Amino acid sequence: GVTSGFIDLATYDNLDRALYGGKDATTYFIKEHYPVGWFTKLPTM
Amino acid sequence: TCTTGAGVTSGFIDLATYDNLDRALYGGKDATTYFIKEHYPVGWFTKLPTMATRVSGNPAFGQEFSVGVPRSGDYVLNAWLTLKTPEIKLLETNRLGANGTVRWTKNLMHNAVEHASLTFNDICAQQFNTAYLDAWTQFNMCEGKRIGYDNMIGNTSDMTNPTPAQGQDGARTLPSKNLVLPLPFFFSRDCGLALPTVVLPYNEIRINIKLRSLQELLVFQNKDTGNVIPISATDIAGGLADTVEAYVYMTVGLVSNVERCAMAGTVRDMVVEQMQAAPTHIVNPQNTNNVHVDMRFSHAVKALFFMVQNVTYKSVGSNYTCVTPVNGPGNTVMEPAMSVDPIKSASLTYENTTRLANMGVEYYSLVQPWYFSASIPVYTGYHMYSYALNVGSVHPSGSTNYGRLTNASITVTMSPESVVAAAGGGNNNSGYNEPQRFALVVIAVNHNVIRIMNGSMGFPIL
Amino acid sequence: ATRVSGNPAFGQEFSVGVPRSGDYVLNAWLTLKTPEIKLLETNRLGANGTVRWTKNLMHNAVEHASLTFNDICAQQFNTAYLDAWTQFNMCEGKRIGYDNMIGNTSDMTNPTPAQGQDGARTLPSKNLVLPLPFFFSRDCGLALPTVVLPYNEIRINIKLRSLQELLVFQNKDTGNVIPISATDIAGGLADTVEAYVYMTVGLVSNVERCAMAGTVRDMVVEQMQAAPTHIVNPQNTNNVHVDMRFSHAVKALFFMV
Amino acid sequence: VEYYSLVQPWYFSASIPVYTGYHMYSYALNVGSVHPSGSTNYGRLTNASITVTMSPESVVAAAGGGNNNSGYNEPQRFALVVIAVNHNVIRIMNGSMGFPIL
Amino acid sequence: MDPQLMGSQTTQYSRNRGYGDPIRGDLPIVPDDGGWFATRANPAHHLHTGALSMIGGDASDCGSTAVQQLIKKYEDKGCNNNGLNVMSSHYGGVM
Amino acid sequence: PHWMDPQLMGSQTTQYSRNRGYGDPIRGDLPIVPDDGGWFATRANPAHHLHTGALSMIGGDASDCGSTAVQQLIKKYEDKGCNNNGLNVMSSHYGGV
Amino acid sequence: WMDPQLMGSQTTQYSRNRGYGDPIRGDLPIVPDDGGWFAT
Repeated sequence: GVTSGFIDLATYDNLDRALYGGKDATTYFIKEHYPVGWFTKLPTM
Repeated sequence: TCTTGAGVTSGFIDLATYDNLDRALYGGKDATTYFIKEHYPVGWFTKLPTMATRVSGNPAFGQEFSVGVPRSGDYVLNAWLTLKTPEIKLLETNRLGANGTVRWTKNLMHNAVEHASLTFNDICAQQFNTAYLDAWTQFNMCEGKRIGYDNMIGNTSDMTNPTPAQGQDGARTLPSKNLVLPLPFFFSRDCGLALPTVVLPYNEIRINIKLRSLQELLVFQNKDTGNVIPISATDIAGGLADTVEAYVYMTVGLVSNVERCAMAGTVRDMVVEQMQAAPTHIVNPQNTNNVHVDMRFSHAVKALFFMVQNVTYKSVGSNYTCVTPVNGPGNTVMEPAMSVDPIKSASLTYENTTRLANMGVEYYSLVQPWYFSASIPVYTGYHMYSYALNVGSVHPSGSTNYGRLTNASITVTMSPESVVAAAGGGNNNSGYNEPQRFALVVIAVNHNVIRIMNGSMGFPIL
Repeated sequence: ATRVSGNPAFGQEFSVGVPRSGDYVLNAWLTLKTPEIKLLETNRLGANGTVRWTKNLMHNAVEHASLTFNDICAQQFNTAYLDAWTQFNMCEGKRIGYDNMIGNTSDMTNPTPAQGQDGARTLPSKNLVLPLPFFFSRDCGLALPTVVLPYNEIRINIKLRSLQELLVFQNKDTGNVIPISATDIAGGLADTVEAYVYMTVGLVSNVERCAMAGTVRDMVVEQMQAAPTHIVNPQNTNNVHVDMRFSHAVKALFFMV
Repeated sequence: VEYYSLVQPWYFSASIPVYTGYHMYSYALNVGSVHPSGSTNYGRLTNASITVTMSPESVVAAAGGGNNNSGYNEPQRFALVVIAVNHNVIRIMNGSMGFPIL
Repeated sequence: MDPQLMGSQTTQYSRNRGYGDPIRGDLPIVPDDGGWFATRANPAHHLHTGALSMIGGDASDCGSTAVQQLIKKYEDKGCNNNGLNVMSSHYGGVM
Repeated sequence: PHWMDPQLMGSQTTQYSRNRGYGDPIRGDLPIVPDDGGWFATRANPAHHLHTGALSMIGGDASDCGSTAVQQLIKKYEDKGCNNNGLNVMSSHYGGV
Repeated sequence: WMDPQLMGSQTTQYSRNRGYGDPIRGDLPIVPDDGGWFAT
């Protein structure tokens, strides 16, 4: 279930605020994507 | 065309294939490119090793010795302990007679090194022992260094080979070779976390190491029935050398004068990881098939490493299997006929709220390490459960603090192999000839914050 | 996972839905318990007959494994792709664990003689776990916004293989393989199999859980394209030309005979 | 064949196979990297083909007649399989999932 | 047939509603329209409202944010002369 | 620069009594003001005698989210007026009493 | 260098879909689908 997930989510304190939290805190599960160059490769004698 | 040896036109048709789908991935004015690595300057520094001066007595087996960390440097980032093993010479007048062999214990190092602690002034900041060492080295081991670590800490197929008496075919002498054990600490985990010895002029840094008696380091096996009995001074020639020489080598660094005085007089916060062990719990599978252990932790725990350790004989160590090892053919130790982890299933409860159900042992054995670690153990045992995405990462990940959490319990179900090996009746060289006993150990790894200010350290959160 | 389509059996296909009440599903693995194999004295090969589990017990018996949304065929993997990926992108240290957890324990791949012979070893029965390689399982940064997807139906379809080709019946003298039969082994061939699908979900604080709602999001994923197999006869010709046809931006080509 | 067997996995992969076969040719710098690298879409490309020349061991093992415990005691058959790996884009909006490019 | 035609019946939830979170209701998402690969799903029988209304609700008397004032008012706070300057644990809950 | 500064430099979190464990993890303890007096009046401290529960973060129904935006969306979207091809359906309310 | 390679301009290449068209009479002129949802 998710009751245990809620229970251990509720455990928040000053150390947890120091480590996690914050408006600018980058979250996982969301990866930023940036474009790269366009190129190609091939072997050659 | 031609497509000669030095052909390049073949790539132009590949480059031409670009429409409506590769525009999202490649291209753009802000797109970075390979083959052009951006270069940025770094700091100016040097590093060199340094002996650490002893402060409390001299090293000796079964005793505790303490060494002060050498200050006056700039940063301390490696520390290791080197120790020269004694020389073992079996005697034909031993108690076991001809049917008797002597060998070094499995994982010679990580044994006789326990309660390794680091203290600031008169307060402890970190302390580790055998179980934590074994679990960490089995779960966060970079490949390619496994053979080197084995040669460093023992089990090199030479120290742990059983040797019969002098009058028998096997009369080889156990070599006396020095061994090195690195000390895992918060400043040794990463180069980013280094001890500011320049910023700590008032604190005194000390390291305490307590060894183990030589009686509980040598396996005195019976050749035929596989019985382990404690060793004696008269058993081997030359007696027992209680005193041994051991050194602690530490690596210090130096920084440029421009930055040495630039960061003086500042308040610094560091995030570190430390360990904490639950009290041992004797397990008797004969009476009950379930065992519950109460976990009472304080800070933001990151992972829980647990296993059941066979404790029938004090001489044998690092044996997390229901059956003790016995001598085999060719004067080499061999695993018995049956060798399985005593744990069958486990679960976690948060005050009558089962967070993790009765999952199989293979879950903790293989699924968790494959996803949230850097290595999978090769021996039986060493189960884990990690609240974080990556255990080895120093950067904090998902975790829970047990301070605000109610009483948490862990439940384990025994195994038929363990419950049948608990009683005796085993045949010769079967390992479980004598009744077997088991104990359960729980280890937790948590985070903490250390503050440096006014030329001193401390824990702002305790 | 709550199974709602069919039942797990060898040679049949079963579907399992991906439930909500998480926030980001990021891991899925299938667990399967192998049966107990005991060779009989009435086998056609008689004394010169050995039975052993096939190589890669897991990575076999699991083909055409598909992930779909609503009713659209989204992604698929099969045996050859699994073998190529686990042979090329395997991380050292975990190699022993994987080769022990997908079968290949040297206790199932070792031939066992008949009951009357010297080796009366029976093939052990245990459970094995195969982690399904999906685009969300590839990286922790790619996870399904399950709360943000309440109007679809995420399904995982697994099609097992029959037990006839999961067991190798070798001849001890001539080294020949013949199909297994129910009467060859004791207890028959259990068509029904014991298996489940486990998934790992993540939970997040509501203040951003429902702050991320009502937005458009873009993901980049990796799929395969398996060309139809081509029968090759080296006796007639030594060089073979095969024409391929793929659609999207191919990253690599794996092949083998 | 040793090129695809050893050289390509040495540079453009995280591991080298420990068994025979498993030949790879990758257009990308890193196969296992999730982030896109160099690649050529085959949809815009015209027809493409692969030519494979087989070893004499295969042709002499295709015919049977091998002695006991030799493997080729019976005629042997072969089949070539080709697999490619491609990128794609998935868009999530209005509680729905679908490809924006079809 | 008059008694049958009299009255109405309860709504019929689709099978997709059973996969939602029972404790906390799922997020409100506006369905999309269009004549090209667009589903006109109905939130009324496609969404789960959760249980955050029967047991949940920031009441004037009840509520964690109502117990907060009590805890802060009855907390000793400051610096003590017989301990180690006990720090005030902060509940909050802003991620 | 006294000795043993680290022990006396810092702070420690509040330690709760054994009675706090019995509280409901999901729903916080009801706010009850303690009493005082010299006749059987226990001066228990709510700070370490109360359980805040897990509802504080999940609940709130600020503007969107929670069990009010979905209520409004469902009420707006579900159709009303006759049945035609059917037998009529009534709107089920999900409010609390 | 690179002058012979970059001086020229290659001819257009058609996808395999064009190979199935009618050779005698061309396909009807129809605009393609444009959009961000299942649009070719």
